[PDB]
Amino acid sequence: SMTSDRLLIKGGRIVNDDQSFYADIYMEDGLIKQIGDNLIVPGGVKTIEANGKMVIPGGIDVHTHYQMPYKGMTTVDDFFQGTKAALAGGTTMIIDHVVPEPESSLTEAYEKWREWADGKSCCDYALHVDITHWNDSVKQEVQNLIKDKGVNSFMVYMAYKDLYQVSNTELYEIFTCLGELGAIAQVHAENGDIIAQEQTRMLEMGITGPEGHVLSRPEELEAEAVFRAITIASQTNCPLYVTKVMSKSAADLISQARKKGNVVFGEPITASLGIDGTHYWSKNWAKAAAFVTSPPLSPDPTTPDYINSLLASGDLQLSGSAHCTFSTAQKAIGKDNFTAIPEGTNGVEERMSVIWDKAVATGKMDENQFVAVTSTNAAKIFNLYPRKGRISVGSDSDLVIWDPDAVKIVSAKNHQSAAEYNIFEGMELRGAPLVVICQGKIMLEDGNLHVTQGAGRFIPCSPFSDYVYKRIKARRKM
Amino acid sequence: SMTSDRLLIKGGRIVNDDQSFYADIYMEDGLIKQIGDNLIVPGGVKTIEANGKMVIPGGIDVHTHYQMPYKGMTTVDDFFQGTKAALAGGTTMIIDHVVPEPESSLTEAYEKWREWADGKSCCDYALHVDITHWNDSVKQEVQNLIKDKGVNSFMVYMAYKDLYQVSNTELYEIFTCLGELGAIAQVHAENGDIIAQEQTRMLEMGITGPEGHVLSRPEELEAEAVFRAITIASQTNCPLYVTKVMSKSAADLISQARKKGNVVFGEPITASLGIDGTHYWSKNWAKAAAFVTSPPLSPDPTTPDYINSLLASGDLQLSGSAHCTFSTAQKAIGKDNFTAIPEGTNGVEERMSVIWDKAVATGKMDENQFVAVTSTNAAKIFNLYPRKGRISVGSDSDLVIWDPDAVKIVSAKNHQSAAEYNIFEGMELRGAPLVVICQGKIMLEDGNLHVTQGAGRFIPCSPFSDYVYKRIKARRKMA
Amino acid sequence: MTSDRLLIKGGRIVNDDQSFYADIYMEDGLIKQIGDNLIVPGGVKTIEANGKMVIPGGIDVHTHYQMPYKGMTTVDDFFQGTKAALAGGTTMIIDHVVPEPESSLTEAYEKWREWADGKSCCDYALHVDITHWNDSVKQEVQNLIKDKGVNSFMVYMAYKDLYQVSNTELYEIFTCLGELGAIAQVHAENGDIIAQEQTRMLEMGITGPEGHVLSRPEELEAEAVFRAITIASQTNCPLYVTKVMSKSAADLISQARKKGNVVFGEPITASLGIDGTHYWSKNWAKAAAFVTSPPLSPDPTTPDYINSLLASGDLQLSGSAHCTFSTAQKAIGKDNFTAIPEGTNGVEERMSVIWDKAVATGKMDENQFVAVTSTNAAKIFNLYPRKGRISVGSDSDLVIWDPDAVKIVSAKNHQSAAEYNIFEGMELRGAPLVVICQGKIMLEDGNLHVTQGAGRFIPCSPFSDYVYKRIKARRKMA
Amino acid sequence: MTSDRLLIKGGRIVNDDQSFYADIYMEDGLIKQIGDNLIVPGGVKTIEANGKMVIPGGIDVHTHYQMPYKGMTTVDDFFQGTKAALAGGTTMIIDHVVPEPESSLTEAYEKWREWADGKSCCDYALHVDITHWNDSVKQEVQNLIKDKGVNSFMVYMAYKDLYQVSNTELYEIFTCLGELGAIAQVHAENGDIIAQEQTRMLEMGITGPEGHVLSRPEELEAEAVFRAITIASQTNCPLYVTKVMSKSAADLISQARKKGNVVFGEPITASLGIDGTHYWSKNWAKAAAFVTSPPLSPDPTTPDYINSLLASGDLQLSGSAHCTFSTAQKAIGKDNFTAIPEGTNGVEERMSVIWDKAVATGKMDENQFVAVTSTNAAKIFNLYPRKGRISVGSDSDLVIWDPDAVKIVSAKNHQSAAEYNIFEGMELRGAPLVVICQGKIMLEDGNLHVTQGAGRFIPCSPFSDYVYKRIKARRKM
Ligand SMILES: [Cl-]
Ligand SMILES: [Cl-]
Ligand SMILES: [Cl-]
Ligand SMILES: [Cl-]
Ligand SMILES: [Mg+2]
Ligand SMILES: [Mg+2]
Ligand SMILES: [Mg+2]
Ligand SMILES: [Mg+2]
Ligand SMILES: [Mg+2]
Repeated sequence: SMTSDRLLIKGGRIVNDDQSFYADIYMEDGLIKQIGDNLIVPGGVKTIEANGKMVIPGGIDVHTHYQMPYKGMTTVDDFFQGTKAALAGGTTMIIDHVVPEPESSLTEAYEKWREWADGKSCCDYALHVDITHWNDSVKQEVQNLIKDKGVNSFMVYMAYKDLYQVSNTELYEIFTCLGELGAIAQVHAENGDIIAQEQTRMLEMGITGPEGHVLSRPEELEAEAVFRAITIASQTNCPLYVTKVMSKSAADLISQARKKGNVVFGEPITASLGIDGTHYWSKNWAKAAAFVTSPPLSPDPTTPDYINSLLASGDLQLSGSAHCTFSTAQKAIGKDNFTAIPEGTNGVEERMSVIWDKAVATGKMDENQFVAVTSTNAAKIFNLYPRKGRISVGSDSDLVIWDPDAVKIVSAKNHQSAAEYNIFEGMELRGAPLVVICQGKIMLEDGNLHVTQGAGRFIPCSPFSDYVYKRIKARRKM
Repeated sequence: SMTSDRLLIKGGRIVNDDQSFYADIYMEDGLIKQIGDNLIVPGGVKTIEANGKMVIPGGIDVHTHYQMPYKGMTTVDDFFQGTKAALAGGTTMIIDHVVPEPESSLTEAYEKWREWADGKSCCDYALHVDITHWNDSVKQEVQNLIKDKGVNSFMVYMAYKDLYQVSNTELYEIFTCLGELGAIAQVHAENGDIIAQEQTRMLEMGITGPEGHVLSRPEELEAEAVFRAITIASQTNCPLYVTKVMSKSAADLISQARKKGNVVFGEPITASLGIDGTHYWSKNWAKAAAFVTSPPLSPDPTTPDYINSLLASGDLQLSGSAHCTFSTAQKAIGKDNFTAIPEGTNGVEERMSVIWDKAVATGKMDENQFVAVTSTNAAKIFNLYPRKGRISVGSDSDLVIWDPDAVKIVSAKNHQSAAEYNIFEGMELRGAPLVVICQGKIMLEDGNLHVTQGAGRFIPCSPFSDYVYKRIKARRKMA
Repeated sequence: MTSDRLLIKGGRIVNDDQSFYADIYMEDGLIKQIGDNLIVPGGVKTIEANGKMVIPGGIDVHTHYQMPYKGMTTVDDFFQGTKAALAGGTTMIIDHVVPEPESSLTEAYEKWREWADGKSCCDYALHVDITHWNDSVKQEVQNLIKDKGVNSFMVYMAYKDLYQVSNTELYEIFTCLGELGAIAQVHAENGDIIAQEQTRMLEMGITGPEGHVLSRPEELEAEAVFRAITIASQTNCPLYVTKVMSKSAADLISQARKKGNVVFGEPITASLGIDGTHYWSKNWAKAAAFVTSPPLSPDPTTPDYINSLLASGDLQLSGSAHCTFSTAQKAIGKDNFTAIPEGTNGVEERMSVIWDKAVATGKMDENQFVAVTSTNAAKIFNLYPRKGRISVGSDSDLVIWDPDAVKIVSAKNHQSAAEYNIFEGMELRGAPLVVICQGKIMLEDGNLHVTQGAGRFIPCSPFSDYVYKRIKARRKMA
Repeated sequence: MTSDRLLIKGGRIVNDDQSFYADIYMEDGLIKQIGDNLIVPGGVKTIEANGKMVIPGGIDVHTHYQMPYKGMTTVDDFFQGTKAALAGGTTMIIDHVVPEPESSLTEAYEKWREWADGKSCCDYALHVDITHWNDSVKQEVQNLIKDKGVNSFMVYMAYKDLYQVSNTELYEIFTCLGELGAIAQVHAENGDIIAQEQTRMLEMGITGPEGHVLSRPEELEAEAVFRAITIASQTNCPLYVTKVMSKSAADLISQARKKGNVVFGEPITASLGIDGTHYWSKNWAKAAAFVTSPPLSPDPTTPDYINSLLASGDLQLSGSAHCTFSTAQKAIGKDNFTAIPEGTNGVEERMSVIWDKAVATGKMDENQFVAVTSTNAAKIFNLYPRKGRISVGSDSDLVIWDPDAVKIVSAKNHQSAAEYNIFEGMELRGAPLVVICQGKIMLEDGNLHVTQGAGRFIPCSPFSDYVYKRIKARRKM
């Protein structure tokens, strides 16, 4: 790593995913150098007294959309403001989605994302590459991005008919390929064919408000796509990763598949963990539009509690935010037609507090599983353990002094995001970060961010991570 | 109905789906005329003494393929020999599938099926019409078949890519249309896109035998299609009917949907009720080929017991056979490539004994639920109750004197089918018919069939049967 | 016995198997002809149904009229309670004989017969509660079945040190009832754990009615149900779960039936109509009026789900457990929820509640409605087709039902002596217009026409086919 | 002359969280360094691992060495039985203290300590069975937790009129154990209904071993499991289901865990390795050798399924319940299955069975194998990371494991004194090559090198985080 001053944290309760213990932590030049008691260190090292508070690995948000092109527009939180929002909330790494235009080069899109992120990201980051269309030369590009460019994760779309949607035949070809090359097959799993029809029906009945968005994507259509993707991934002996798990029925399909032995992961996001979809019916149009995202927040109010429960039980493994913010003015292009409302909400800053408040303080999971679902499982899946997601000697110095007793109200007044709205507005959350260390530097202290634009490094992610692929390889050899 | 002599059955245990009781039955001119004791009857009426044996409504096999065209060939049991096989096994009505070629007229195919069946069927029958392609004029034909030709059931294919398979958009349009017109939407539910790929893979590894057939259609691909069809049918408020339920996973999806309130039916067949798919690996090639059907018999040997269990519990509702037989010589065209083995097995003659043996004698269901899953549920679904599927005054005189203590070994030597092979060969089955009455005539007595070719009548089936559609209509009336 | 001739014309006859238009001619308690242009004597009283539905009269399989309780008696006796039944479209009731422990079952039965024969407005039958067990009770159970028209007996898993029976006793009882051809009913909650949870709730100063529901969480219904299912399966005895209140309990029955177990579930008007949120009402007397065991679930998703399973056949029939107490009797428990007497209303509202919640919402059709209000009860209890069916030879108990009528339920207007109605203010679609019982018009134009004691006891034979054919075939097997 | 230093080179270290290549240096019972080109003293004994796996030693959480039974004793004592453990790659065992009803728990514990301290070849710990319940037992439970290194106590739902406790007692016991930070274990079968079914089976003339399985159908395991789960949930007490034998029982645990309940399941070698069809063997002695409670399921789909749920984490850890009896002791029950003493072998075969049934079949990887053979047991029983992990500072118990070895299991070749092996003739992929325990080489080249009594008792503190942090948070709402 890059240089950073020496730094010693004393009296912390170190909390990894496997255990908790009291020890001091000595850091230098981006790395954790020693862990233990009465450490022999040079004189005059900057020393932080943790005072029994928790020290956890920094959060890894595996799903972001910073400065994402969308129909001429760009999301309002770019790689600089968006990672300030990440760090403010205890997240020290992000993994964004490269989105090439159909009939455009995957690799050129990747180079373009790299230039944006290398110049702006405050913290370390990596990339998924979205497979928005499929043909032989895309397949060649996929191969090269894995071999040469530090990519191990690719997402296909089952939604967005005539834009990104791929057929069952293409899903089989793609999964077959990604499995052979040791990559993670990600999906955006909703049935675009049926959604397309339901949109038309909803518009025809005169339902043009944001409620038309959630009503034309009932969870049954997420569940169907998830099952179909699970089925095809199983036949092609390819590991599957369901992005943005929003409904109970979808999560149950992942739970059921994992019990059978299928290699399948589920990624709930801050939105589905934090809140429900009743606000699509808000008399305040701009508020309702701010919740518009796909798949949508479920209107079933039992949903968020249930998603936290399955994240706690390991039926879901890791969290993201799918942070994809648009301005009030950009949202308003869809005022008389919900299909023109740009899709996306906030959630990068709030992810870790939401999970602590909903799943730890309610007793569903303990602090160690909290570390697993905020960083360590992401690190293992994406072949970043234990460099990330673990406080141990040799690992990167990304870590957070966490206060389980802190209590904050979430507001757009106070968030790092450029967005005028926050879908978690007015929610009181237990659990918050006090101090954030990233690359061995103090980037959050006493409410203040200390960041340098572009300091973030791209972290290449190798294929065939053991946690995912050893089972796959044993199944092949049979 | 047409003329038949008067006929009296005395001392029977009448077994309907709702109750059992002792009464005599008087029949005349195709109809049941009286039911009760010490019936006042004319002199010289032919009288059959039932001697405490069961009298049940005749079986309705809701899935047959008599003399079906298949790639230049024809199945070997035509409408005449095939309904002799039906009657020999206690089935008095069949419902066959009209299969029009893609891009061809549904109505012309229907007329062709009517001519074949009207001239040959020994017993009453009706028709499903397969929607093998979709466009505006097919939709117009569907409309007319329902209005003018006594059709209320249509099947779509999720399998057979580039032959019959329809897209999700087409599934939605079809289910929307069939639901509006009051028809039953049937599905052949397997994922044809993935099967196509898996066939290619299996051939490339050199697996050309019949095991390649089952290995390229694993139950996962039935289940997926079933779930997708269930999902679309729910969104379009259309009742769904899953034909040939073969696996545990598929039947669980139907079970799960019904519990949520979805109007969904499942049709296991004699094959999935009677036996498993281990025989695809038989060293006798011709035997293995004889089991080749789609979806295939599951290799999981726990499957038949479980399918009977869910038919007993009402998670599955009715039985068919999908009787679709080919000769040894016809099967053999697929000797070097499992994909060219013609698809289909026997099962019309054995359906009722198989269910009795596997579900009634093992205690899973009682005799009354046996009547429901062999006739009465079929009658209610297809809008034929109580003319069929019930012994009561005014109903048709199709009925069977059934012996719950009889025990028969199934063999190709003894079956009515023209096929050289029987997939239930050597199986001992408890429960068998003794006497069969159809149109008020004795068509099976003391082991002998008494049939007239072409005596069968086409039974028109009206749309909007209450059992299926009252719930649908009530749902149409809400937000 | 005698009733005037009576003809109903222009009705839509609705049985559980089909619906059709025909006229109905009745005489001397029996249906005599069904069809069109019926040849009948001159001057027969004629009712024009005008296309409205004619259904078999309701069979409420669970009542507690004038039930002894701690010196007191429920306020609806066999006369007032069956007026309430008939007002709501129910023409038959089946009440529970409750002998004191250590007391004769048969003497209690004779006492119940005298009360009911002298007061019941309509036909009725009896369950006998097995409140203790020993060899002479077993002899009595045998006599009641052979000689006294009883085929249904209930054991208690709740009420420790009062009625609760041990696992050993359950096995003996289920073995015996199964050999003699009877229905084994259960009040299935774990009384041992409830006893402890009561103590705990009192010790946290929770004396209000919320303590009642909070000390009987559904987990304790579910446990008992599973244990009763298990023992009944080992002893090859059919099981009948009374008062199914929770989702978890109904799922255990659903699951058992799918495995082929002979098991029935009896939801009641309360669990079908409403939830348990009202145990937290600041109006103490209102909250106390919901106190019954097992309790109404506080999970508001419960009533919709119970209707769903009744629609799907996972539950088969409905009762009310009508067991009413006065405001003054309820108030005994004002400082201790354990002294609040247990029971609510529901006999009058059962059929409207099910129509409104399950038929008008599209979950079941009218024919399944007849099944769950009369025909399945008749088959289980060996009363088909004398009851639960409009056909020649059956008893003339029937109702002209208006699927379009709309009524608000109030204590002002109910037949019950109780000051409170748990369904107060609820608007219900579906209501009876005319009620015929024993061939006599007992409800017409909002007015009841009853004769005290006109009801007959209906003996119920053992071994009903619907229940026992499967059991017998299993007995015969190796 | 005074020390055991030991270096293992060229191993593939396999922990439950990750795998990597490094050398391992050990001294005086501890792992001292892990890495490459380690600076080490001259003349240190060096073992070349040659790319083979190095895993933490197995922890068998369920044994019954030299257990009393009706005046008799199981034939594998603490010495021979831990030789069998080590031979199969297990370096720690946790046995059950069984006090007689109406007898002191603490006196039974002292007796178990004397037996085991004098004989065990390897480290060990103890569960204490609560075979009866009253105020002074409760006092003893408290003292064993505070002063005697016990954190795990088992109750019985079976054995009516011998050990069985009532629902009220279950509630009291779970309430107490939860407050004191202990693991509540259960032997979960309905003893009331089993007692009846035994009598019925004898009265039909079914006296052979088939009567044993037929009188304990899995329905009765499942019922007891659900009841125990239910009571433990109400009392906010963590529950541990010993000897998970059936699919239905394991589903109940799976279902509870998904709801958030703190519940663990312990399949054993028997339910992981084989089924119950052999209760019908015409060879009586063979059938009797399978007699254990709960019994092996006759449903042959069972062992595959148990492995599947152990792979998915629906079950967490493995034991053997090693409880062996001689042919002669088994034969007491020749005319009555109820007199057949209950127990089978399994300590030696546990790790190879799991590797063969779950790793070689692709259900789980090698790292989850480590979790279900040692690391999850260590975390549950408050022994992580001293046990169940190859890391600096942890105990030097570890195994060089050969994923490619293939062995046939036979009684000819096992360490056990028993004449019968329920896994007789089974071919198993996966075997240990070398076993290190307390830093000493106790297995090399097919030979055991053990010293009787070298084992140490390992005190197990209450409130292990993995189990109790969720419980405490719930207490606090
Ligand atoms: Cl879309
Ligand atoms: Cl196909
Ligand atoms: Cl109680
Ligand atoms: Cl026992
Ligand atoms: Mg940079
Ligand atoms: Mg004809
Ligand atoms: Mg009277
Ligand atoms: Mg009640
Ligand atoms: Mg020692």
